[PDB]
Amino acid sequence: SWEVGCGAPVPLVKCDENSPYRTITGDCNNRRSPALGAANRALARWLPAEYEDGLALPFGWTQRKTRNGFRVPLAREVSNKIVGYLDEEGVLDQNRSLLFMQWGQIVDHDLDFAPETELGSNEHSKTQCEEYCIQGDNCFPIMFPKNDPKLKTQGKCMPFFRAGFVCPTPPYQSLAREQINAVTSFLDASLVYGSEPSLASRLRNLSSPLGLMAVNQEAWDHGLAYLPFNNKKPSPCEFINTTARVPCFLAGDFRASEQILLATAHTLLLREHNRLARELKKLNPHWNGEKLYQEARKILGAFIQIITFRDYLPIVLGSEMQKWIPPYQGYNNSVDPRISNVFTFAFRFGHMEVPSTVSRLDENYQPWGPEAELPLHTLFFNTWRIIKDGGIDPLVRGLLAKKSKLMNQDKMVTSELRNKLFQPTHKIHGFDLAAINLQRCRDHGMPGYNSWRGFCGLSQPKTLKGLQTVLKNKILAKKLMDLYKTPDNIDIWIGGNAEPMVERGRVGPLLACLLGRQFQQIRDGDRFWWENPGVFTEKQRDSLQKVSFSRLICDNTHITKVPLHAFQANNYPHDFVDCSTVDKLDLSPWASREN
Ligand code: HEM
Ligand SMILES: *[C@@H]1O[C@H](CO)[C@@H](O[C@@H]2O[C@H](CO)[C@@H](O[C@H]3O[C@H](CO)[C@@H](O)[C@H](O)[C@@H]3O)[C@H](O)[C@H]2NC(C)=O)[C@H](O)[C@H]1NC(C)=O
Ligand SMILES: *[C@@H]1O[C@H](CO)[C@@H](O[C@@H]2O[C@H](CO)[C@@H](O[C@H]3O[C@H](CO)[C@@H](O)[C@H](O)[C@@H]3O)[C@H](O)[C@H]2NC(C)=O)[C@H](O)[C@H]1NC(C)=O
Ligand SMILES: *[C@@H]1O[C@H](CO)[C@@H](O[C@@H]2O[C@H](CO)[C@@H](O)[C@H](O)[C@H]2NC(C)=O)[C@H](O)[C@H]1NC(C)=O
Ligand SMILES: *[C@@H]1O[C@H](CO)[C@@H](O[C@@H]2O[C@H](CO)[C@@H](O)[C@H](O)[C@H]2NC(C)=O)[C@H](O)[C@H]1NC(C)=O
Ligand SMILES: [Ca+2]
Ligand SMILES: [Cl-]
Ligand SMILES: [Cl-]
Ligand SMILES: [Cl-]
Ligand SMILES: [Cl-]
Ligand SMILES: [Cl-]
Ligand SMILES: [Cl-]
Ligand SMILES: [Cl-]
Ligand SMILES: [Cl-]
Ligand SMILES: [Cl-]
Ligand SMILES: [Cl-]
Ligand SMILES: [Cl-]
Repeated sequence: SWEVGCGAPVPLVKCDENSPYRTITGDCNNRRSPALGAANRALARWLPAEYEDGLALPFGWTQRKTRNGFRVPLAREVSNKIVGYLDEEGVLDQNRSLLFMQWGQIVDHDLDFAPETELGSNEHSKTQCEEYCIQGDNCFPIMFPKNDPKLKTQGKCMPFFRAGFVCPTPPYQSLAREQINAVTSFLDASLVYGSEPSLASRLRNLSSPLGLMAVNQEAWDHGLAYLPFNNKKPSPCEFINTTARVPCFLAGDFRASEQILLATAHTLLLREHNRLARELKKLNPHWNGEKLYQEARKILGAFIQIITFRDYLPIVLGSEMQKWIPPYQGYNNSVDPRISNVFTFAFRFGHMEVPSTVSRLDENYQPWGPEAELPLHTLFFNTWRIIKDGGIDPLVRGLLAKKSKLMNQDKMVTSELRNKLFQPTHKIHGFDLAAINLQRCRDHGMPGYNSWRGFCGLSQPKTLKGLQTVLKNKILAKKLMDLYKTPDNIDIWIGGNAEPMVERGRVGPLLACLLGRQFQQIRDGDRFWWENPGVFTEKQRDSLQKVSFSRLICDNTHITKVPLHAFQANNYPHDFVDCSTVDKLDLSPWASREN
């Protein structure tokens, strides 16, 4: 019946059980089941996997074997016929700041990460793949359909490598393939501190006994810190401008430099740690480094949970928030905290919220310079624009003043991402994130669209007319049917995002259900949830419900004007107020006394 074990990629050491602090690997959160929610374990399955050979081969791998009677349409073709659009006019969200999109990518990276398989570097299969598009082993190419412009310009495919799985990393067979989640499942700010002890330690400043995080020594942002540079050459960040040779940043998560605005947010969090750390030393001079580090790390973890659950989720889920996430009632040690495989695709809805340009604003929110509005694709793994071109402040003003892209059925994913995505392994700005998502969907063996509608207790359309009704769109339904032949075959990623948004939210009914369950589970199944009695004191808690992203900005940048509600669309200068008007985090409740 049960396959209750395999376990090598699985970090391992004892629990303190009385320690008031989370471990780095997530281990020991649950006392009865210690590895529950830990990093480097398999992603949870809410539904049985669906592979072509029922074991590990993804659908579309063998070109003669169908899925429910039909061939699965090429990922790229679905991308071309349904996901793309040309006109960026009128695509912006009239009531969601650019920060709304950016916070999601943060939360996301704190929750899941399914890295690609290795099988060595000095490899020539990493070459056999992008070079000859030969499917086999972990190379699973995204072929181009006929009439694709990339055929004339890029080759016959886009290389793609399968995601890592448990038990090993190499040639495996037995049980059904299960992907790895290299990060901790709890909302614990592991994207700032790391998910491995090795990496957690390297990020720390273990010279001064101040419990500070290591900062860049080669550059400063007007007296403020930058994350240290990465050790690793060759570096993607310097590849995109060999004259500036500015390496990628080093952080608790390896995706930190994936795009300038994500690197900006990471910098804000690293700065807040140090601020909290030296601010604490000022109240408790006897406390040592470890103590300063852990007590800071704890506040920051609580901070991320509060903004997320109090300001972020209510405006994603909308009126469905209360339906899936009822008021907190206490830690439930029986709740499965782990991130499911499907969540890592459902949370990718944020990809349709990314706009095609990033702006830099000057002190009183005017265009910063002449090349102030930049195309998104010039910013992937671009760190030199931060170091050499103004610091983070100008980028932060743009997060508050500019808007997120609104999901639109006739305009899903901007071309900056759909045709010009830059991958760290490769050299070109010619990848397609939408095609990647779909090929990945299949790589993870995801059940079709209708299996998930059933799971969420929602109708399952079997016909065209039925699909029109659910999507409330005749044209979109048609295209989907033409490519998939049956709703049963629609990949969850596009199926889920193709649904119209629920009242006051930004995701449809299927997504709201998937997102909702997961968040309820990681709150309820987290022994260290900030509201769990005994984790913080009542006074420490009254002091924490006063935090805000605005304040975080005021305390860690030289910006002096900020909106009160950073997540909603704000117009300068009316909606903006002076920093000294916003509530500070009162740390006195963290002071101690001797005898
Ligand atoms: C400029 C903005 C962004 C870029 C360039 C970007 C890029 C990427 C790339 C390259 C992947 C890996 C795909 C794969 O190989 O399977 C990925 C994964 C993902 N992204 Fe994004 N992303 C962006 C924004 C966002 C946002 C705003 C959200 C949510 C609000 C989000 C959620 C996710 C999730 C859930 C994954 C899968 C992670 C895993 O392995 O567990 N992303 N992104
Ligand atoms: C732009 O987006 C905003 C959110 O979608 C929207 O306002 C939000 O509506 C909620 C409705 O519940 C309100 O939130 C709080 O309202 C009162 C305060 O007066 C509280 O006592 C309640 O507990 C509730 O949480 C706010 O009015 C607002 N939400 C937040 C967090 O501020 C705006 O109206 C939207 N603008 C337009 C033009 O649609
Ligand atoms: C690669 O990075 C280069 C620097 O990291 C960058 O060049 C820099 O940006 C512009 C050049 O276009 C110059 O900015 C302005 O500087 C002053 C004005 O304040 C004047 O000298 C000029 O008017 C100039 O426009 C920087 O001086 C320049 N720095 C260097 C060393 O060239 C490149 O644009 C980047 N190249 C690519 C392909 O990304
Ligand atoms: C570790 O922390 C120490 C203490 O702040 C840092 O040293 C200070 O850094 C700058 C010099 O670059 C100046 O403020 C002083 O010279 C130093 N002060 C003291 C008291 O030594 C050090 O830079 C940090 N190291 C890392 C890698 O982040
Ligand atoms: C703790 O959460 C678990 C789910 O992880 C809940 O378990 C339910 O237990 C009831 C009986 O009390 C059964 O009817 C169901 O089989 C369980 N439901 C689910 C969704 O698994 C339980 O309700 C919670 N326990 C407490 C005390 O709140
Ligand atoms: Ca985490
Ligand atoms: Cl799943
Ligand atoms: Cl096509
Ligand atoms: Cl700083
Ligand atoms: Cl450095
Ligand atoms: Cl990424
Ligand atoms: Cl909360
Ligand atoms: Cl370019
Ligand atoms: Cl029907
Ligand atoms: Cl709204
Ligand atoms: Cl300002
Ligand atoms: Cl807000």
